[PDB]
This record gives sequence, C-alpha cells and structure tokens, in this order.
Amino acid sequence: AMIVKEVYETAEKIKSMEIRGAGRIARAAAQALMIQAEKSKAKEPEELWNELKVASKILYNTRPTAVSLPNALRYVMHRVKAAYLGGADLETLRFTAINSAKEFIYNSEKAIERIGEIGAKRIEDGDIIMTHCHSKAAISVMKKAFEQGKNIKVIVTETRPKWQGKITAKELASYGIPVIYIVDSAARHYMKMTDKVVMGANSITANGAVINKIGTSLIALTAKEHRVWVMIAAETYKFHPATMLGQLVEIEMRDPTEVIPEEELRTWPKNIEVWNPAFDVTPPEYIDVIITERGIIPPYAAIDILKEEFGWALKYKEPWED
Amino acid sequence: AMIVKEVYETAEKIKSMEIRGAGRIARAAAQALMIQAEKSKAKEPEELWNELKVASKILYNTRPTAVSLPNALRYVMHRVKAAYLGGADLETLRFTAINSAKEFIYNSEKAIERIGEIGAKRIEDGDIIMTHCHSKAAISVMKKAFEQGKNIKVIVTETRPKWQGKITAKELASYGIPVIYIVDSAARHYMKMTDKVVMGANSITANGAVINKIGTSLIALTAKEHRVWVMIAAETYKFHPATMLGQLVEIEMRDPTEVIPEEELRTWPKNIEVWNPAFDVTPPEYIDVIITERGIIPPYAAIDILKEEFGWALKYKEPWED
Amino acid sequence: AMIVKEVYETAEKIKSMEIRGAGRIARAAAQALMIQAEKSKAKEPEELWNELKVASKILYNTRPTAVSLPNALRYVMHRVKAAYLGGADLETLRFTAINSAKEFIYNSEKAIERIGEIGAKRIEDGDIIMTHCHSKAAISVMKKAFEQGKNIKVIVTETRPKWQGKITAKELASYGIPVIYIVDSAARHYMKMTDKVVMGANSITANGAVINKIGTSLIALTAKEHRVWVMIAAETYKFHPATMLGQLVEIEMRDPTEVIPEEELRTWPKNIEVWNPAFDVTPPEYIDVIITERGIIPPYAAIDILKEEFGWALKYKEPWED
Amino acid sequence: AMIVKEVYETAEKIKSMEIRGAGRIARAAAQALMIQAEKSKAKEPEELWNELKVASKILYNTRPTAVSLPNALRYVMHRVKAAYLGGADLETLRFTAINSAKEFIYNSEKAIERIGEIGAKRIEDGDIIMTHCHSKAAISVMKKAFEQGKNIKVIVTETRPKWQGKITAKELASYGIPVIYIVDSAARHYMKMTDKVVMGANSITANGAVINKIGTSLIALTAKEHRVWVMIAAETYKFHPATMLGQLVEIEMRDPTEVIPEEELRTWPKNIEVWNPAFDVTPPEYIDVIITERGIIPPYAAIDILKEEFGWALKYKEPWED
Amino acid sequence: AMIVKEVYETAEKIKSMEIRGAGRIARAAAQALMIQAEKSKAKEPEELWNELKVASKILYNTRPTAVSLPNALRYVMHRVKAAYLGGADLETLRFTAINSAKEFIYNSEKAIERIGEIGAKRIEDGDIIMTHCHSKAAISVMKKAFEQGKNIKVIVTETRPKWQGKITAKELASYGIPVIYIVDSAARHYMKMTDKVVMGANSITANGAVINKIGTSLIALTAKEHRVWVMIAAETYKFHPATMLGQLVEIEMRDPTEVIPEEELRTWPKNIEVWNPAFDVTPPEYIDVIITERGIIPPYAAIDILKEEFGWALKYKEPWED
Amino acid sequence: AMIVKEVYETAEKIKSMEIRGAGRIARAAAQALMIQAEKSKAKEPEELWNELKVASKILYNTRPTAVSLPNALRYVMHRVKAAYLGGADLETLRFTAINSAKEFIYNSEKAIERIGEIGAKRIEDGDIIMTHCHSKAAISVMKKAFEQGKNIKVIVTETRPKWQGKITAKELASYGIPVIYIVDSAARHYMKMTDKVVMGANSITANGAVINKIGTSLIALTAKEHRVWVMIAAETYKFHPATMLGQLVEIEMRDPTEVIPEEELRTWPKNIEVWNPAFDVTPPEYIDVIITERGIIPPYAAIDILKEEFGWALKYKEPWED
Ligand SMILES: O=P(O)(O)OC[C@H]1O[C@H](OP(=O)(O)O)[C@H](O)[C@@H]1O
Ligand SMILES: O=P(O)(O)OC[C@H]1O[C@H](OP(=O)(O)O)[C@H](O)[C@@H]1O
Ligand SMILES: O=P(O)(O)OC[C@H]1O[C@H](OP(=O)(O)O)[C@H](O)[C@@H]1O
Ligand SMILES: O=P(O)(O)OC[C@H]1O[C@H](OP(=O)(O)O)[C@H](O)[C@@H]1O
Ligand SMILES: O=P(O)(O)OC[C@H]1O[C@H](OP(=O)(O)O)[C@H](O)[C@@H]1O
Ligand SMILES: O=P(O)(O)OC[C@H]1O[C@H](OP(=O)(O)O)[C@H](O)[C@@H]1O
Ligand SMILES: [Cl-]
Ligand SMILES: [Cl-]
Ligand SMILES: [Cl-]
Ligand SMILES: [Cl-]
Ligand SMILES: [Cl-]
Ligand SMILES: [Cl-]
Ligand SMILES: [K+]
Ligand SMILES: [K+]
Repeated sequence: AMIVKEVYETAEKIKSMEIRGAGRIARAAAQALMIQAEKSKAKEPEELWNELKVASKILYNTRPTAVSLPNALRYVMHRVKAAYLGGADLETLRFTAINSAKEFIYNSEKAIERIGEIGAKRIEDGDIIMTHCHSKAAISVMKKAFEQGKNIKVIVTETRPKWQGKITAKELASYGIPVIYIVDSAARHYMKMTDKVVMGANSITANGAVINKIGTSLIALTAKEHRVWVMIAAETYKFHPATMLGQLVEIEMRDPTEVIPEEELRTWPKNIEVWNPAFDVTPPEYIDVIITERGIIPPYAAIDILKEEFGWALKYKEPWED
Repeated sequence: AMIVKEVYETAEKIKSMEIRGAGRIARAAAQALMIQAEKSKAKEPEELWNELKVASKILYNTRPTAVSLPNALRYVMHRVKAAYLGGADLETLRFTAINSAKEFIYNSEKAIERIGEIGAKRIEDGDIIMTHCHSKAAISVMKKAFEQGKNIKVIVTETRPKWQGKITAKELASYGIPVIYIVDSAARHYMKMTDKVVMGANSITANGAVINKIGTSLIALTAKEHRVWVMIAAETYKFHPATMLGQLVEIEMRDPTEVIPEEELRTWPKNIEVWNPAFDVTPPEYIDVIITERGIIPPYAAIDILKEEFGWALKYKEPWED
Repeated sequence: AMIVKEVYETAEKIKSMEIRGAGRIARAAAQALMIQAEKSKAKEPEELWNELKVASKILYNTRPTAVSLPNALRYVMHRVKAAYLGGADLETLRFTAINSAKEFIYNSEKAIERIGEIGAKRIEDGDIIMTHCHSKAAISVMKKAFEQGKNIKVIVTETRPKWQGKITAKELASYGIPVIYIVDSAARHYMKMTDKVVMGANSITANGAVINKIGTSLIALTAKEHRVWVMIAAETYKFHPATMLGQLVEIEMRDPTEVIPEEELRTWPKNIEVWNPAFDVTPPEYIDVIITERGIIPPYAAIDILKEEFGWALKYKEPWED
Repeated sequence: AMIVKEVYETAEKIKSMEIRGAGRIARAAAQALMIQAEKSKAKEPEELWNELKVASKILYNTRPTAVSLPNALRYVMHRVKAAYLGGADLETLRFTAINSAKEFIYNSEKAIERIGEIGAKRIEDGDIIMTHCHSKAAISVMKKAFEQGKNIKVIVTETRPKWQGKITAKELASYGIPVIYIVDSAARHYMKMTDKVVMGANSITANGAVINKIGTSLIALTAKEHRVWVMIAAETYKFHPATMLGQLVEIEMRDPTEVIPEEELRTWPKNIEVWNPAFDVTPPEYIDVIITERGIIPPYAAIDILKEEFGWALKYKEPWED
Repeated sequence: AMIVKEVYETAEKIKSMEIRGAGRIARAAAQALMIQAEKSKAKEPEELWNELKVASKILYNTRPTAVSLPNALRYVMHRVKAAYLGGADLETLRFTAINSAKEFIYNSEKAIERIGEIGAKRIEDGDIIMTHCHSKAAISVMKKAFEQGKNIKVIVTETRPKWQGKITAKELASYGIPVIYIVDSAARHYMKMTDKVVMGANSITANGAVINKIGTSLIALTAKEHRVWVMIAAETYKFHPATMLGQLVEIEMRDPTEVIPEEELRTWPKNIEVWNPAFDVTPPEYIDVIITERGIIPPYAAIDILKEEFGWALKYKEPWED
Repeated sequence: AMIVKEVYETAEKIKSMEIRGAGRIARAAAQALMIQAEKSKAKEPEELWNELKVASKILYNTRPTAVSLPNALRYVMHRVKAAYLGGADLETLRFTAINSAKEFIYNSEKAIERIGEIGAKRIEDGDIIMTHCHSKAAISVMKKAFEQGKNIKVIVTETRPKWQGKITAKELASYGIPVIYIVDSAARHYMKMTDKVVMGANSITANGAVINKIGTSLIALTAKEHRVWVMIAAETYKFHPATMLGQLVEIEMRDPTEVIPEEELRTWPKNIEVWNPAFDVTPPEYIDVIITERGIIPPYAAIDILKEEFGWALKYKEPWED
C-alpha cells in the first residue's frame, strides 16, 4: 500500500509527543487520513480503501490510552467504509475521506469553544482554580471566564515527568491570567485556598471514570476531601465506547528516560526500575461534573453520551479492519 | 564574639541544603557548637558563654521548620547555661558544651538505629513499601527489614523539587534492596500494590500532626483511602515543644529557582509566581503509628512525648537568649 | 404597558413572601398571566402580546432562586408566543394564554398529589420522619402515608428566620399527625431516632444538586452521616434547564430584618452585618432519591428529567424576550 | 381451574429452595406456565386463559424478593393476555404461552452467557476475586475469565445459613479454578488481598440499590473501604419495575430452623428469637458497576434500564389479574 | 438548715439562666458558698459543715449538664471536708470555705485569660472564624488574636432558642472586631469561607467528647467535612470525672416556652410537642484540639486531664454527701 | 523435668478450645502453674524453678493470639523468678508460685466484675445491643445493665465457625435477657435498629487496635458507618506489651475441619483450600471506648495502660526463659 510520508510523520510525532493533547492528536490523525486521500495515486476505489485502512492502522498504533484518536479514525472510516461498500467510485470515496476528516476537525474546534462557554459560566469572579497538565479543553474554560471579566487566578501544577504545566503556565499568562506555579506534591497543601479544579480527559469510561494525565486522581481525591468542585472539560469524542462492553482502558507506560535522562539513568544499578505511567484513573465519586459540548453532566451520565452516540458501532468490527 | 569559621560554614551549608535531612542538620548544629567550644580562645566563662549564645543564634536562624535543630541547640545549651549560672569556670563550661554536644550526636545515632529495629518488626516478608523524600529514620526501618531476610521492594517517589528521591533510590539499591522509582504524581496509581508506607518527619506537633517534605500529606491521604498503613519514623527530638502552648509551625518557603532554573525563570512572564513550600502538614487521622526510639505510639500520643521530655522548658526563655 | 393591578399585587406578594413555597408562587404567576389576559383591553394581538411579555418580566423579577416560577411563565409564554408568531388573532391569543395558565395550574396540583402517592410508599409504619421548612410536596407524602394508616410522627424543624416550621407543625397536626417541634440546631441530636428525611426543593440542577430552604444541606449531611434516607419531593418544574449549559443558580439574599427586627437592629453597631441567605445547596451525594410526579429517581437522573422535558428550549431566547 | 401437577411441584420446589437462584427460579416459573399450556385440556380460549392466570398466581406467591420471578411471569402473560384480548382462538393462545415461555428461557440463558463475556473483560490475569452465595451470573464471569487463560483464584464465602457457598466452591473447582473457602466473617480480613468482588442480584431498584443474599451489603461495604471494585452481574430481568413508583422490596424472612436445626431449637429458651432474613440491601454508593447482558452501567443507570424496558407496563394491572 | 438568701437567689438565677455560661455559673456557685460561710451564724464547726453541705446540694440541683458547677463545689468542699474531719474549729472551717472559694474564682479568671493567649496563637491574620453560642473561653481567644493586630472577622451563629449569639455579636463588636451574624441553619453555606471554628464547652468526657450548646455538633460535623479546624476552648474544670467510670452526661431539657412563647404555645394543639435540648454531643473525631489553661491537646488526651487532676476523688463520695 | 498431668491436660484443652475465652485460658494457665507448684516433688528450689519454666513453656505454646495467656504466665513467673534469684528456699519459692497464681485468678475475677459495673452505666433503658462471639467481659456488662432494671435486648451473632454465639444466646437468655439471634452476614442489615455494640478482646495493641474473634472488624466497620457506639470490654491483661516495640500479633489459623467437617472435607477436590483465621484486627478508628477495670479510655490510650503497667518488663527476657 502506497502510504504518504505525512501519515508516517504524523504517527512518529504522536508517538514522540511532539504532537500531544488528546484532542490535538485526534485532529492530527483525521488530517493524516485527509492528506493520504488527497495525495493518493490510487486508480481504483479498492486501492484507495486499502491505503486508508493501512494508514488508519498505522495511526491507531501510536498511543493507546486516549480514545479521541480511534474515535477520529472511526468518524472518517465508518463514512469511508459505508461509501466504498455502497459502490462509490474513486473520486466519491476520495471526497468522502477528505470531507469526513474536515468535519471531524471542524467539530473538534467548535466543541472546545463551546466547552469554554458552558464551563465559564461555572467560574465566578475571584475564583482560584487549580488545573493539571495542559488541556486545551480546560484552558478554553479559564480563558473564557477571564474574557468575561472574572478576575481569576490559576494554580498550575508542573506535571512531571514531561512538564506540560510549563506550557499551561505560559499560555494562561499570555492571555493575562495570573498563575501560581507549584510542584505536583503541593496540590493538597494549596487545596484549602482553591475554589475549583478544572482538568481535562484522555478517555471517559462507561461507569463515569476519567483517565487523564498521571496525578489527576490525586488532585481529584484531595479536592473531594476539601469540598472543592472537580470539573472535567471533555469533548464527546473523549468518551470510550468499548468500555460499554467491559473493555479496560490500557494505561500507556512511556520510556523511563522521560523521568531520569539517559546519561544519568545509565549510571544507575540494575536493581532500580523506573516506572512511568502517563495516566491514571479518577473514579466518578471524585468528579462533580463533566463539561461536554452538549452540556454539563454528572459523570454517571457518561453511559448516556456513549449510548446515544457510539453504542451503534459496537456490533460491527473496526471500520478499518480487513 | 569571636565565632569560628566552622559555625559560619555549617550555617551556610544548612541554608543551602548541602547538609539536609532533619536529624542530620540537628547533629551538624550540635557539632558546630562543639567546635566553637573546642577552639574558643575565651579566658573567662562569661566570654565563652557569650560565644556559644551567638553561635546558637546563628545556627537557629538557618531553616525554621525542622524543630530537630533548635532541640539540638537546646540540649547543649540548657546544660551549658545551667553550668554557667551555677558558676562553672572556663574549662568546666567548655567541657560541658563539648560533652553535651557529643551526647546529642551519639543519642541521635542510637535513636535512628533503634527506630530501625522497632519499625522493621512491622515490615513483613513480601512487603512493598512506599516512601517519600530521603529520611534516614525511614531508611533505617527498611534497611533493617531487608537485613532480617524479608524480601521487600521499595517504591521511591522522586520528591520534587530537590529530587531527594534519587538519593533514596541509590542508597536503598546499594544495600541490595529492589527499588521502583516513580514520580510523585504516580503515588495513588501505585497505592493498590503498596503494603506499607514509611516516611520521616521534620516536626511533630502536640495534636499529633506531622510536618514533613512537601507531598507527604498527599501520600498519607491516599494511603488512608486505600487502607495502607502509614508509619512515620521519627526521633523524639522531632517533636515540637512550642506547639504545646499554641505555636504554629512555620512552613519554609524556598527559592523559586529550585523549581524552575534561573536561566528559564527569567524568561517567564511577570504574572506567573512560583511557590515552593518545602513541607506540608499531615493530620494525625492519616497516620497509623509514629515509631520513636522509645516505641510505637499512636499519633495522638505526641502530646505525651512532649509532656514527659520537653514541657518543663516552656516556663523559661530559650537557653541562648539575653 | 397596560398591566392589570393583579399582576402588580401578585408580584408584591411573591416578593414579600405573603405568597411563598416554590409550587405556589409558580401557580400564582400563571394565575397572574391568566388574569392579564382575561382583563386586557387590547384590540390587536400585538398589544396583548406586549402586555404578556411585560407582565411576565415583572413576575420573573420578584424572587430568583426558585426555577418553578420561570418554568411556569415559560409554560404559558412558549405557547402564547407560538400562537402569536403563527398569526393568531386576538381571541385566539387571549385564550391560549388563559388556557395554558389553567393547564400549568391543574398539572401542578395533580403532580403534588401524585408525589404524595409515590412517596408514601417509601414511608413505613412506625416511621419517624424529619422535615424542614414547609413544602407542599413533602407534606403530600407525609399526609398520604398517614391516610394509609401508617403511624408516623414528624419532627418539624423551626426553620429560621421566617419560621416556616410553624406552618408545617400546625398543618400536619391538623391532619391528626403527631408532631415534634425542634430548633434547627437540634437536627443532629435527633437524627439517631429519625428513620426518614423528607424535604422539598426550589430548584434542582443538572448534576443532581438541590437548592432548598437555608439549612436543608446540614440536615441532609447529618442524615447521610447516620445512614438516614434523604428524600426530596419535587415536581418536574423544579428542575432547572439553564444549569444544563453551566448556569449557576442565584441564592436569594433577603432583608436582614427578617433575622433581627428593625426596632432591635437599628440599635446595633455598624460593625455587625447580618447575612440572610434564603437557600443553600445540597450536593447529590447526600440525596438518596427525588420523588417526582413521574417516579423515583436517583439525584443523578436529574439531567434526564431536564433533557427529556426542557432541553429543546435552550436553543431559543426566553419566550417573553423581544 | 385444572392446574397440572408440574405447576404445583415447581411452586413447592421454589418455596423449599430445592430450585433456587434468582435466574433459575424465573426460568422454572416460565417452564411451569409452558407445561400448563402444553397439557391443558381446555377447549375454549377463556378456559386456558383462566388456567394460566391461576397458575401465574400460584407461581408468584412462592418467594417475594427476587423480581426475576414476576418478570418471567409478566414476559409470558403480557403476550398471552394481548393475544386473548385480541381474540385468539385456543391453539393460538396456547402456542403464544408456550412460545413466549421458550423465549424467556432462551433469552435468560443467552443473557447469562453474555454477562460472562462482558464481565470477564474486567477481570485481569493474577486476579483474586471474592464472591458471595451462588450466582450463575457471577460464575459466568469468573468461568469465562478462567477460560480466557487468566490465572485467577476465587475466594468463596460460605454464605450462611443455607451454605450456598459450598455449591459455588465445588462448581468453580470442577472448572479447574483455584478456590479459597472462608466463613462470611472473614471477608474483611481477606479484602486486602482481594482485587475484585463479583456478586449477583435478586432485585435491583430504581435508585440503583442491589438486593442480594444476606451479607452482600457487608462485603460491598468493606470492598469500598478497601477500594476493591464491586461488580454485580445481573440480567435486565433482575431490575424491579415497581420501585419506579415508590414500592419497597419485601425482604424474605425464612424459617428459623434454617439457622438452628429444629432438634436444637426446640430445646432453647423461649426469650431467644431467631431472625433469618434471606437478603439485604446494598446501596449504590458501594457498587462500581452492574454488568447486564446489554453492557456495563453505573448503578444509577438502573432507572434507565427500567424506563426503557418496563416503565410502559406500570399504567396497567398485572397481566394475571381479574 | 440556716441557708442565707444569697445561696437561694444564686440557685434561682442559675436555674432561670439569668446567670449562664459554664465558667460563670461555676464561679457563682463558689461565690454562693463563700457568702454562706461569711454570713453563717453557726457556733460549732458541725453547724457550718451542715450548712455548706446543704448549700452545695441546693447549688448542684440547679442545672445538670455543665460539670463546671459540681467541679467548683468539689474544689471548695473537698477542702472544707478535710479541714472539718481533721478537727478544725469554727473560724478555721469558715475561712477554709471562704478561701477555697476565692481560689477557684481567681483560678477560673486566670485559666480563661491563659486559654485566650494559647488559642490566639492558632489564629492567623485574615482569619474568618466561626463560633457558636456565647463562650467566654472562645471569646478570650478571639479577643486576644484581635489585640495582637490580626485582622479577623467572626461569624456568629444566632444560637436558638435563647439567642446567645446576640450577646456574642454585641460583645465582639464592642472590642472592635467585625462580626457577621447568621442563623444557625446557615453554618454549612458559610463553612467554605471559614478558616477556623472556635467554640466552648460545658462538659468534656473521658473519651474526648464535647458537650456544648445545642447545635455545636452540626457545626463541628460540617467543619470536619470542609477540613476547617475545630478548636474547643475549655478550662480543666470542664472535664467530667464521673465519665471515667462510665457515667453518661445528662442533657438538660428546658422549658418549651423558650422555643415558642407561652402566649403562642397555649393556642397550639395537644398533638404538637416542643422538645428543647440545651446541649448536644460532639464526638472527638470532629474536634482537632482542646485549648485548656495547660495547653493544646488532642480530644483523646481528655482522659489524661482527668486522670492527672480528678481521678483520685472517684474513690470517695461527693464531699457534700453525708 | 517432672511436669504434672494437669499442666499437660490444661494445655491440651486450651489447644482444643475445650477451655476458651481469653480471660478464662489465662486463669487456667495460672491454675496449671499453681498445681505444678503444689504437687511438685522438687527437693531443691532450682529443680522447682526448672519445672515451672518448662510448664510455663508448655502453656505458652498452646494458642498464640490472646496475650492474656502470656500475661498470666508472666504475672506468676516474674514473681517466681525474682524469688528464686533472691535466694528463696524451696518452700518460699513454692508459695510464691501458688500465691501469685491465686492473685492473678482473683484479680481476673474482680476485673471482669468491675468492667461490668463501669460498662453498665453506658447502657440505657431500651437499648438494643449487638455482640459477637462469647466474651465474659462483654457479658458482664449486659448482665449488670439488666440487673440495674434497664430493659435491654441483645442481638447475638452466631459466630462461625465454632458457633460461640450459641453459648452467648443461651447464657444471656438464662439471665432473663431477651435475645435476637442472627447469622454473622446479617450484622449490617440489623445495625440500623442497634443502639450499641459491646464486644470483647483477645489482644489490644499499642496503637489502639483490637484483635478479637473473626468478624469483629466487620461489625465495628458497619457500626461506625451507622454511628453506633462500639465498646470493647477488656481487662488490662488483654493489652499487648510486645507491640510497644513493634511486634506484630500472630493471627491463629485453626484446623479447616472446624469450617467443613472431616467427612465432607475429605470428599472435596484438592484445588479448594479452606482458610480459618480465628481472629481479625479492628483499627482504633472503629472503636469508641475500651472499658477496662480501671475505667473508660479512648482506644488511643492503650499505650498508657501499657506504659504504666507493662513497659518495665520489656528490657528483660521472658521470665520463663533459661
Ligand atoms: O484534549 P485536551 O483537552 O487538550 O487534553 C486532554 C488530556 O490529554 C493530555 O494527554 P497527553 O499530554 O497527550 O499525554 C493530558 O492528559 C490532557 O489533560
Ligand atoms: O531526619 P531524617 O529522617 O533523615 O529526615 C526527616 C525529614 O527531613 C527532610 O527534610 P529536608 O530534606 O531537610 O528539607 C525530609 O522531609 C525528611 O523526611
Ligand atoms: O413547592 P413546595 O414543595 O411547597 O416548597 C418548596 C420549597 O419552597 C420554599 O421556599 P420559600 O419559602 O418560598 O422560600 C421552601 O424552600 C420549600 O422547601
Ligand atoms: O440468578 P443468579 O445469578 O444465579 O443468582 C442471583 C441471586 O439469587 C440467589 O438467591 P437465593 O439463593 O435464591 O435466595 C442469591 O442471592 C444470588 O446472588
Ligand atoms: O464557660 P463558657 O466558655 O463561658 O461557656 C461554655 C458554654 O456554656 C454555655 O452554656 P449555657 O448558656 O450556660 O447553657 C454555652 O454552651 C457555652 O459554650
Ligand atoms: O475474655 P473474654 O471476655 O471472655 O473473651 C474475649 C475473647 O476471647 C475469645 O476467643 P476464643 O473463643 O478463645 O478464641 C473471643 O474472641 C472473645 O471475644
Ligand atoms: Cl478502565
Ligand atoms: Cl502547625
Ligand atoms: Cl448552582
Ligand atoms: Cl427497597
Ligand atoms: Cl455522654
Ligand atoms: Cl498487629
Ligand atoms: K494496597
Ligand atoms: K485489595
């Protein structure tokens, strides 16, 4: 199959986290399919179909935990597969991939904006907000509250080992928002002064559990301890269909060298193992609301988002499997 | 007063944390007073007394949170003061300073060994133990358990910002103990597999609260959530006399460049502030036992350790005050 | 612009709490619109439409916290607006107003009676029930259980500052129900002897939170503490549509002279402020069920009441807006 | 009515628990109605209808707690009733009873297999699973997990007074699964080593409460204390329609001689009473998921299973009532 | 038998709550014994002894719940009794009564002032403090913190039924302290903004439980809920010796007309009963410290206050008994 | 060493649980030493000393978990050892053993009575009390409350696998106390109607934990859940000195045949293991008071009982070790 360099490059950058953030990697994967379809030299629809299946698989095998990625792939590929199977000729199949890809990307952008608008209404003037990692959905919320003239301040946790909190701090400061920057260990110490916790998600399960950057569950735990609202900002495509039928979400284990750099780590004795999970699981008892582009829900309503929008696909195999 | 160079160097090295760990700095403070008295060229008792008073103030004004330091200074100087007020001559005042200091150091050392023998009886073969920062008292426990032939493994949290966890990981591994190194954020995620948590202390208050390295209270919180025993290995000189009469323990705020290196921080926007608390407060509800060199106590027995060993001094001014 | 005196006097009575209780004020707003329409001297549809809009705004601007009042105005005005926009003539518009009003009013009465029947089934012979304030929906439950022959006693809390508890004590006693009357402060002391807690609601949010008379949340908290069932009796029009898109519910602050009479308060010094919140927020974790005219639900299905009945309307502006 | 012998024998055998387990008795009840219709010597539709009505009452008055039984009877008799009221002739009424019953039995069987496939995805290699009583739905899960090659061990609680745990221990062991048998009292003691708890259900209520074998709520409580996942494997026909409109589930009180054998009890003093509740109530807070043949749900989604499959019948009388 | 009118009128005033507050009523009982002794017309030791015994019984039988009152009578009477039994003459006995009284009175004043000083050290600049009722010991803390220049505000709960909150609001405002006055029901709504809770005590038991004005326990509960410090300010003579040997503390039930004035209550029907408990019980789990004149203790060291100061006396009968 | 048959027989009966109950086995062990000393044919003190050491070891090696046993042995043997070592002749050594044994036995009887008197004061008229196993200390409490004329009723759990609850039921009924008898699984179900939980102890540790019959920890857990007082009735000799220095208490694992009788168990396949722990650990957070013969303490004061009465012996080896 003649896979274009952009598919390989997108995949390499997902894997390396040069491109990162759950929504962003899903957009990048839709983009990569778009580009495969645009540049394809396929002459028959079967051949293009085969390229899009192979590209889809390469992109799926990058990072496991964030379901946004497979959900993007499926959005495009369910539509591509129904067209190929319904007889579409080459150019109709091509357009179906391109246009489906574009709709995913545009829907992602609008969803993040609307999550901002909805979540911002829950932020009040004077609020100290704590956040974790770098989530564009959570940021959209903070950014909009500040645009509305609420004087907020945000406690940003540094978020080891990849330091995504540095991204968040600089970003929020560039909008005019003051930031207090702390190490992850200090989240309980500062939870007394916090009014709200606003974080994002990689995958949300059928029972309401949120899988998000390593340490999220700790911040949620002590927020609950303190009666501080935990709000999770998350697009519908963050919801995980396979968990409706019992599937466990895989937690990505990333290279030990993100924790201890290579040159240091290679001097350490062999009876030290460095373990580097990229996510943890926050149970729904520690989440007050999830803010989707369709509104505020209790986390227990995750199953409804899943039923009404993804359940249908579960009797069928993946729309890229041959 | 003619303060010797070793007093100034010890003070600087406590301040910079080139010498750190609550028991160690307390021994170093006693050791500094020892050297002042050894080397003093005083010829009157009054002169040496005044030197030791000034030295004591220099040493006390280094780091505020660990009461181990003022307790060491008190141990030497209650004895020095009483000899002086009872009319000791120069050589008798001198020997009293030098010998009180050697006593403190020796008792510290024995206390740590003993804490280890006691706490190790609580550790069971097959145990996975989580720790935090680098506490000689907590290490004493684990090391003794390993030497008893218990096949243990220790999960070492990196302990941002100063990375004391690397000291711990390499020290335990060099004793032959298997280590799992993780970031602080991952403590909840790995609390299910943990059997025991063993951590140290800087100060322990009358109501049974434990002031220890930033992040301690989080680890304890989730250990309690998961019913994992929290054990705090701590010498009786970690107990904080002044909290008996209402005093709050100052939490040390250290330099922002410990979090974000100077070269990076100078480039960051002015509306970002970096907060770097060196300690937090773990309430007694999240502590199962305190292991002193006198035995296992519930945390609410802290007031008894204080009543029996320190209460009598509270009537008086500090033994270095004019 | 030509608004009948009945609208003005209903408004004044809602505002002064001469007419109170969330259901009742909602019925009174419908009643007021009904009377504007019956008595209007308008000659074109336009004029009547402008009167109903204006009258609705007046009624809306009385008390903010109970969503029943705007849900009643919406019930009428959606229907009036649709008729008006579909070119309805004057008597068609008038009667759409009158009839819609009557319909809300009759459904309110029936909903309250049906909540009685459903809720009474959870009451058991010998039950001691605690309640708070004076809620017709909670009272419907208690009255029905007693009419079924269950020997219950009701602990009535006095409900400062407006003493609604007195209304409830006398009302329940009038039906032959034995009453125990206590101050609000005594709710914990008597929670051990309580078998069920039954209270009303002013607004219920998308995430399952209940906004009800100041003090409800304390009762619910110690109820949950003691594993006593907390049941909230509430018509579907107590559910709050705007909270689906992030709106916060405003807590009415009423006159401090309801707390300290004017004659006494004028004598007090300026450095005492009296704060008089009329409602508090009870989180869903401390509510076992809501009893609506459609059934028993967990507090987390509030969002399904909203989606199924009100969600459609969030697309559009309030039906009384221009 | 000429009720056949198999109806009476099935009723007696449900009463005595020679046939027990909530799914099994439901199938046996359907199977009894099947045999009544097969063997009936009725010649009018009216006559067979009246037989099936009487049979249904006999079967329903056996054990009250497991709603699986009346749900089975409803499944057959809604269909029988509608055929009769629509003027079915004898053979058409007959086949409708026999075929509705075969459908119920088949769907039950498939539902259990499916619950097993789904729940098994939640079980992980190395898992220690605790169970209670003898639930075919819970066993389906464990058995499928074992057949997937997951090396599991099951802790089986003896389940006094009727000792259903011995049935479970021998059944699991005969599939090749390692078993640890303990007394019910030892469930807390062994909850630290347990990874997962998997139990069945007799009835599940609108608010998400689970009524299952006496002791269930205790096991769930301590599983929650210890953060051990509680999974309730339960077919949709375990969900209890009438709780939607307020009904409480009767807890069956069985004979004291199940606890203390007659030969011993007759010798005991008159001021000792033996209480033998066959079930308790586990609140939804102590349940992580319910595994239905339609998927994993949070317990608060019980109201949705009821709304979508059973709500419509609540308007009508039982389909066996005059 | 010859009891001076001062004893009778002190008793009547204690009983009617014209003299109230646990410390104050204790000082007034001592004062009453002092005056019996100064004014006695007895001529033998025997006669004075019989008067002091009788006068003590009268004073004891006023209000039951605050142990301060019997601890004051014991302070005097142990000393009088020992003197009398060691053959003291008339003026030796008289003066032992008078002097012992004066001594209790002076120590009470000093204890309250010392609690102020110790407790103020836990108050911090900017603190919002919630309190309940009117406790001189809690007020001592708040007043001292303000005198130290800390800018505090105090939330004062009204404390139905006797409105002690009004005494406290006016008193605190008189010292220049800003006050916020709320109904008791509003304590949860305002707990988020509260930094510390500071309340008094009537009796403290061997296990650490605090008996204080009706409603204290609800405040402490939601304080603990919100991780707000709960501090109890209480002299050593609030500790209850008889609870060491299992005694329960009696909860005074006062006249229902304190709740509903007579003029209104006579009009109410017989089937409403008004219950008026003057105190509730706060378990030690919801108290962080007790502040006594001897220091800060965890609530679980109440038993050590008792053993060290009162335990000796449990051997013998009350010193006023025959 | 010439060990009398009574020592061997006492040991056999301890091991078999023909003699059982923590206090009773300690009395029986003191008795066995008494009898060895009375019947000894020793001619020199060294020879008698050697017999008493050997008997002590035989009795120590019966059952591990209840510390009452070693504490009895030590009470006698500390005194025997001080006499042998201080030169006592044969007959003085003999008398020292006999008389020390008698003092232990008499002190045990008085302690149980006094625990009754003290605990009974905490029981109120109308109380429903739940208990577990058969504890003479807990029974003394119930028996005395009933003798005082309190109308109590006791819920007795059957206590698998040895059925000690049958002993308790019959015993309490023989005093006139009504009993409700339940299986252990039903303790949560009936905790709503319970006022108090009163249980005994085998060993109480330095941190306040209570080791008691298997299932105790479960009853305590749900009692705490329900705000039902947990009272532990326990003699000072139930307190475990070695835990002061870190020792873990061994949990006795008894024969599987107590759970499943031999003839049944031998037909079961080898991949079923029966596990039969005789005790569990109840953490001090689930105990409100321990009632000793010296009074009511919080469980956290266990360390005080240990310090003041047993600490002294810990620098020395066991008084029977050679
Ligand atoms: O979609 P948005 O809201 O941007 O991010 C959601 C989440 O994705 C990120 O994962 P990673 O950094 O790619 O591993 C973080 O966990 C973050 O909270
Ligand atoms: O005395 P040891 O047990 O060695 O250590 C006690 C504690 O002192 C250290 O503080 P820092 O590194 O000096 O700030 C850590 O907080 C450690 O837990
Ligand atoms: O609709 P019903 O059940 O009568 O009352 C519901 C609630 O409305 C009342 O508010 P207010 O007295 O009007 O402020 C109380 O808060 C009461 O619980
Ligand atoms: O339907 P399945 O999953 O087999 O069992 C469900 C439940 O029914 C049984 O009740 P009983 O033994 O009939 O009283 C047990 O409580 C079991 O958990
Ligand atoms: O001793 P001080 O600190 O003043 O008061 C202690 C307590 O006594 C008062 O009781 P009451 O008003 O006499 O019933 C209140 O309960 C107050 O908290
Ligand atoms: O000393 P008393 O109060 O009688 O009993 C205390 C405890 O000893 C018993 O152990 P076992 O039955 O010998 O194993 C039970 O666990 C009981 O609660
Ligand atoms: Cl998962
Ligand atoms: Cl502090
Ligand atoms: Cl809100
Ligand atoms: Cl129910
Ligand atoms: Cl009490
Ligand atoms: Cl132990
Ligand atoms: K664990
Ligand atoms: K576990």
